[PDB]
Amino acid sequence: VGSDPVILATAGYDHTVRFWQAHSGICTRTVQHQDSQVNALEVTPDRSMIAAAGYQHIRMYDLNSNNPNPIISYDGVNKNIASVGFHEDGRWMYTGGEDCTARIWDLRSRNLQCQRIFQVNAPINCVCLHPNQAELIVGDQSGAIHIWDLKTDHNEQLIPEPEVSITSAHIDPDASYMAAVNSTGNCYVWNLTGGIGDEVTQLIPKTKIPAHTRYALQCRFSPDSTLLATCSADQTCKIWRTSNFSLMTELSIKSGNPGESSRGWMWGCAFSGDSQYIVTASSDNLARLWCVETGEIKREYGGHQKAVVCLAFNDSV
Amino acid sequence: ERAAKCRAYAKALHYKELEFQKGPTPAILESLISINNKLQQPEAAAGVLEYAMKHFGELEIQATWYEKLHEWEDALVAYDKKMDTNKDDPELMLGRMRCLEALGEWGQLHQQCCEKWTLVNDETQAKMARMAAAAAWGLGQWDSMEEYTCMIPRDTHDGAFYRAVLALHQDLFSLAQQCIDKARDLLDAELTAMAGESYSRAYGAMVSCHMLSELEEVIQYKLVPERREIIRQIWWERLQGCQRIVEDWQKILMVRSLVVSPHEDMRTWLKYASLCGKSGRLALAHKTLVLLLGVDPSRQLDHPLPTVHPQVTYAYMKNMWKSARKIDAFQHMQHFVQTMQQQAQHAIATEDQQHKQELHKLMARCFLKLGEWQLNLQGINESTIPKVLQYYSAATEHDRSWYKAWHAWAVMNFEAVLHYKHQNQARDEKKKVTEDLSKTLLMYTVPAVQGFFRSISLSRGNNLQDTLRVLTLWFDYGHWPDVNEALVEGVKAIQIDTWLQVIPQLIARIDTPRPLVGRLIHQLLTDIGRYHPQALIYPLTVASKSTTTARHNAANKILKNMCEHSNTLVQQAMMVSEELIRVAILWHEMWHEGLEEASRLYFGERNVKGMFEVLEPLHAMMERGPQTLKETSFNQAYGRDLMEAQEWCRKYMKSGNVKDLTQAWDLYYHVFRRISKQLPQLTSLELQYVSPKLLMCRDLELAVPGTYDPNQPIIRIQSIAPSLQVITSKQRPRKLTLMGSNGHEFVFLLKGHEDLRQDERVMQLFGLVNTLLANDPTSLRKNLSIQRYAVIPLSTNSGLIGWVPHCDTLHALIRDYREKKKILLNIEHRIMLRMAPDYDHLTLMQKVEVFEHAVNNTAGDDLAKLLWLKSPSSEVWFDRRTNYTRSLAVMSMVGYILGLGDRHPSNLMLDRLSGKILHIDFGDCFEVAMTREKFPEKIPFRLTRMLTNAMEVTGLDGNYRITCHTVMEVLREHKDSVMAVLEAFVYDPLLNWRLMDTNTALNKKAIQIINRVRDKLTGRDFSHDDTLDVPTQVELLIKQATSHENLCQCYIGWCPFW
Ligand SMILES: Nc1ccc(-c2ccc3ncc4ccc(=O)n(-c5cccc(C(F)(F)F)c5)c4c3c2)cn1
Repeated sequence: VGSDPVILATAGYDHTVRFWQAHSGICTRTVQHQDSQVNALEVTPDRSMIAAAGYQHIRMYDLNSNNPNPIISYDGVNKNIASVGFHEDGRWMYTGGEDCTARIWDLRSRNLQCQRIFQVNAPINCVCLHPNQAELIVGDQSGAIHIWDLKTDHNEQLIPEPEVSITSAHIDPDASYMAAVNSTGNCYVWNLTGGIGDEVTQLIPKTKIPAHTRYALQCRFSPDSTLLATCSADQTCKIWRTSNFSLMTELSIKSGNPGESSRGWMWGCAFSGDSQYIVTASSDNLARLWCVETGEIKREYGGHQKAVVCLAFNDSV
Repeated sequence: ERAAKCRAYAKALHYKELEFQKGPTPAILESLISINNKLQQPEAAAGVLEYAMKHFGELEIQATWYEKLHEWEDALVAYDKKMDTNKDDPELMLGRMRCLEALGEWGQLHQQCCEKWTLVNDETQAKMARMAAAAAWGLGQWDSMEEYTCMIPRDTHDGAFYRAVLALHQDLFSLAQQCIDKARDLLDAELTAMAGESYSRAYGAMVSCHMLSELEEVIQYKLVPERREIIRQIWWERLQGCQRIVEDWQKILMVRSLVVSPHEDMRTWLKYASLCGKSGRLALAHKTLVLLLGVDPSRQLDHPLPTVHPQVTYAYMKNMWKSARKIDAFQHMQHFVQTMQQQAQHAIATEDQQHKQELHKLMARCFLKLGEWQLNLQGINESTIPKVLQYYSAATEHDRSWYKAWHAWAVMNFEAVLHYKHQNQARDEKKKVTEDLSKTLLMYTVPAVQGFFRSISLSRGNNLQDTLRVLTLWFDYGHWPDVNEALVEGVKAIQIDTWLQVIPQLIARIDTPRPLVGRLIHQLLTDIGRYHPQALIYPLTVASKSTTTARHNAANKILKNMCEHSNTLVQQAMMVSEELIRVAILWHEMWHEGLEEASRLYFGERNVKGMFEVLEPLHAMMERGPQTLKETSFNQAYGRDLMEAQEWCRKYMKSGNVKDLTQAWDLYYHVFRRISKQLPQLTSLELQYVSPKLLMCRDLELAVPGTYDPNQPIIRIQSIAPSLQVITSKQRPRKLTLMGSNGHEFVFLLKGHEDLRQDERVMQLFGLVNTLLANDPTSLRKNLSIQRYAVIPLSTNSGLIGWVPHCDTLHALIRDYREKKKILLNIEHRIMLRMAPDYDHLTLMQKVEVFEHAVNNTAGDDLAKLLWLKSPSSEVWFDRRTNYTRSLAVMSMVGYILGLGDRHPSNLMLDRLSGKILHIDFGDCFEVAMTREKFPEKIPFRLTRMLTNAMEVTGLDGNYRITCHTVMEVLREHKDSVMAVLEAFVYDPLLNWRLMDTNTALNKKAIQIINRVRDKLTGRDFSHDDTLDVPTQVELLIKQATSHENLCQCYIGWCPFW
C-alpha cells in the first residue's frame, strides 16, 4: 500500500484516511484519523509514510508497515495546521498554521518542538518550498506572500491585489514560475529570477488570471511545467496552458439544472507524473481521476461517508 | 374610501414583491418604484432604484440615472460630458435643461433655450416653452416670458398659470383671477388622469396649490394696502413652519417677488439662504446673498467686506467657511468683529437701544465662530488655549444668556484641563512639576465648573451632557477648596430637578474617600430626598444593603434623613425590596447552586477551603430561622439532614479525617436529589407561602417600580397579585404582577442572579439617543426611536425588569412558524453536523462551505412570511414592516457604538402590534463579545438573512441604509453628549468589572474602550488613518455584518442562519 507503484490517498470529515488503487478504484487500506477533519495530505519524498495535517496536530501514518497507526504525532500547537510540505532530503517538514506561523520540523529527532518558527500577523493558509530547497513561500490570510530564506532568515514580503486572503501558492518543478491563488478567485503568475547558489531569487509579475468568480481553493503546476490547475468553490478544476495562460480543459461537478444548489466544492488536485491525468478531491465524498486532455472522468473513488478535502498522489522510482 | 385605496396598493405590492422574489425583471422593477410611490413611500422606492442601478445599467446614460436620482448637479455635468462627446440629440438637451430648471439655473436655461432654436422637433418645441418661461420669469425679462407663454397652450395647467403671472405684473387682476381658477381645475382633472402612478407630482401639486393660493394673496397685496403686515406674517410663519426642499422654495419666493423686493424681505431671503447652505447648495445660497449685499461675488477678493448689512455679511462669512475659502473666512471674521465693536461703542447715540442689542448678539455669534474656527485651524495647544478662551468669554459677555456661549466656554476650560493632564501623563512616561501643574489645572478647573453650571441652567430639561460634565470635575478633583466652592455655589444656584438625570452616577460615589467631595454628595442627595423622594428610595435601599460598609452606612444616613420627612415611604420601600429579594432566589434554589459549586470544588478540584466558603453562609442564612411557610416546609424536609451534615463537616474541620467528610456528602447528595426532582415542578409561586408580607400590602404610598417622574401624577403599589409565574429557565425568573393605584396592572420580571446595573446605564444612554432622535428633524419625521424598558436593580444579584407588552422573542416566533409548518426547529444545525461532524474545528474556508450549504437547503422566508400571515390587512402588514426596518436599523448603529454583542435570537424581540424591534440583555457591551477567547463575535450587529428578508425586497438599499445614515449622522454630530454618558460608566467605580473578564491598571483598559467609541463616532473605526464619512462607514458596516466569513464563525447558538 506504499509498495504498489501508485500511492493515492483521500481524507476528510469522515475520520478516515483511505488508500486507493489508481487503476481500478478499489480502496486498499483505510486508517483511523479521529477527532479532526484532515486539512492536508502529503506523501514524503521518501515514500515512507504520509502526513495528515489536521486540527492542532500532524499525524503521520506508514506506507511501509502497511497496517498500524500514527508513527509520529506533532502537538502543542493551537488552531488548524493548514499546509504541509517536505524537503527532498528526508528530514525536514514545513507547516503553515492558523496560529500565524510557518514551522520547520526535524523528522530525525524527538521533540513536539520545531527546529524553527516564522511568525506573521494573519493565519497562514499555504506553505510551499522553492525547488532549490533554500526558500519557502508563505501565503497568509492578509493577502501577503512571504519568501522566507532558509539560510539568511531574511523574510521578504509581496502583496499582489490583496486586501484578499491568498489561498494557495505553488511553484513549477523548473523553478521558472510561481503561482498564487486568492479568495477573489484570482491566479497570479510570476517569472522567477534564478538568483540561486549565492541567492537573490526575485519574482517578476506576469499575468493575473480571472480564474474563478467564487473562492479559488488551490493551484498546482503539472510536473511538465506545461499546465497550471486551479481548484475552486465553483465546483471546478480549470487547467491553464503555461505558454498561453489560456484555458485548456475544465473539469466540473455542477448539477445539470440551476435549481440543484450544487452538492460539492473542488478542494484539491494532483497531476500524474507524466502530466497526463489529474486527481480531484470534492465535498461530494468522492475523488476523481480525469484525463487532462479530453476532460474525461476516467474513474470515481467512492468510499468516504463524509466530504473529501484531501489528496496525496505519488509516482516515484 | 380614501383609506380603502391604499389597502389595494399595499396588497398588490405584497404580490408584486413576491413576484420579484421569483425573478428580478426590469418589468417588475418598473411596476414597483411606481407602486411604492403611490403608497407615498419615497425612500423605500429610492432603494428600488439603487438596485435598478447596480444590476441593470439599462435605462442607460449615467445622466438618466443621476437625473432620476434627483442628483441634478451630477446629471448636469454628466449631460455636458454626454452632449460634448455626442452631438445634438433632441432629448439629451431636454434633460440638460431639466437639470437647470431644478438647480434654479435660469441664466443658463434661458440661454440654452434661445441659443438653440432650430428645434425642428415639435414636441421639443412644446416642452421647450414651459421651461423657458419660468427661466424668463426668474430673469426679470417679461417680454421673453410672454413670448414663451404665448407658446404654452391654455389647456395645460402650466399654460393657465403663467398667464396669471403676466397679468399680475402688468396689473390685470380679473384676468389673473380667472386664470387661477382655470389652472386649478386643469390640475384637479390632471390629478385623476395619472390616478396614482405619477411622480412627486401629487407632492408637487401641493407646490402648485401652495403657489396658487399665494398667488392670490399676491393679488390681495396689489390693491388692498391693509394686508401688508397680515400677508407678510403668514408668509413668514408658513416658512419657518414649512419644510419644502430648496428648489420649491425658489418658486414660492418668485411668486412673492412680484410684490416684495428682497431688500424689504431681508429676513425671508436670509432664512432661505440659511437653508440652501444647510441642505448643501452653497453656490445657490451665495447668489442669494450677493443679491442682498448688492455687492460682488466679492470679485474684488483682496478687499474688505461690506459692513452695510451686518446680518448678511455674517451669513456670507459662514457660507465662505462652509465653502472652500476658510483661512480667508477666518480672516474676515477678526476684522468684521473689530468693525462691529466700533460701530457699537461710537455710533450708538443713546436713542438706539434695539440696534445696540441685536448688534451685540450678532457679535457673540461672531466670537463663537472665531473660537470655533481657530480651534479648527490650529488644534489645541499653548498658543491657542488662551486665544479661544478669549473669544468665548467675549461671546459670554455679549449674550450673557444663550446656552451655547457658556457651554463653549466651559468645554474649552475643561479641554484645557484635559490638554495639560494628558500632556503630563506624556511627561511621566519618559516637584516643581506638580506645583505649576496644580496651578495650571486649578486655573482652568474652576472656570470650567462655573461655565458648565451657568450653561446647565440655560438648558433645563436638556442638559444631561453638561450635568455629567460637572460631575467629572466634581468627582475627579479630590477637592482643592477653590473647586469645591464653585461646586457648592452652583448646587445652590441650579435647580434640584437637574440631578435626577444623574442619580445612579452620584450613588456610585456615596462611599467617596475624598472627604470634601462626599460631604456635598450627601447634602445634595438629602435635598433631592426632600423634594421628590421615590426618585431616591429604590436606589438608596439597594445601597443600604451592601457588603461594603462605608456604602451601606452613608446610604442609611440619607434614609434616616428622609424619615424626618417621609418615614413610612422609607419603611414601605424598605420592606418591599427586602421581600422581593427573598422571593427571587428561594431557600432551596440557593442550596441547589451551592451544592453544585461545593461538589465541583471538592470532588473535581480538591478544594475544601473554597467549598466551606460556599456552604457556611447557606447554613448561617437559615440559622436565623424560617420566616415564611415556604421556608418552614423546606426546613422540615431538608433542615435536619443539613444541620447534621454540617455537624460532620465541622467534625472534619477539627479531626481532619475524610470519613467524617464523606458522611456529610452522604447527606448532601440526599437533599440534592430531592430538590432536583422538585425543581421543574416550580412553575408557579404563591404569595401566601413565599412572602406573606407582600400579600398583606394594600394601598402603599410607594410608587410602582420605575414609574415615578415629576410632571406625572405618582402611581402607587395599590396591591400585589397573589401568584407569580415561574418561567422555567436556568435562572428561573419570576413573573411578578402588580396593581396600580390608577387602576392598571404592571408586570415585572423578578430576576435572580444578574447584576442588573449595566442594563440600567444602557437604558440611560438610550433615553439620551431618544431625545437626540426626536430632535433631529429627519429622525422625528420618520419616528426613529429605541423601545426601552424599566430597570430597577434591587441588589448586586437581583432586580426588576419592565415587561414589554405584545412581545415574543425572535426565537419564539420562528419556533412557532417552524413547528406549525412541520419544519424541524434546528434544521440548519442538523444539516451542518451531518455534513461536518467536526464543524467548530474546520478552517474558515471549510466552514464557509458547510454554512452556505445549510443556508441553501433551508427557507429564508420564515420571519418575513409569518409576519404576513400575522397581519389582519395589508396596510397593517406594510406599516409594521416600515416600523420594523427602521427600528432595527436604529439599534444597529447605536448597538455598534455601544459595541453591543451577543445578539442571538432570544436577545431581541418583536412587538407584534407595531412591528418595531426591541433589544434585551446588555451584558456584552463594548468590543467585549469580540475580544473573548472561545467563539469570538466577528459581527457588529445582527443583520442576519431572515431579518434582511423581512424588510422590503431591495431592503438594504432602501429604508434600512437611509435610516442607518440618518441615525449615525445624529450620533456623530452629538458625539459629545454620547461620549459623556459612555465615559460616565466605563469609569463608573462599581461597573469596571466587565472588562477584567478579558482574563476568562484598568485605567489603561478603560481608556482604550473610550477611544474605540470615539473612533466609531469620528469615522476612525476602520482604517486608523482614513476619516470615513457616514455613508462609507455604514456601507463598511453592513458589509461586515453580512459576510458569510463573519457569520460562519458565530457560536451556533447565535444562529447565523436566522
Ligand atoms: N436579562 C433579561 C432577559 C429578558 C428581559 C426581558 C425584558 C422584558 C421583556 N418584555 C416582554 C417579553 C415578552 C416575551 C418574552 O419572552 N420576554 C423574554 C425574553 C427572553 C427571556 C425572558 C425571561 F426568561 F427572562 F423571562 C423573557 C420578554 C421580556 C424579557 C430582560 N432582561
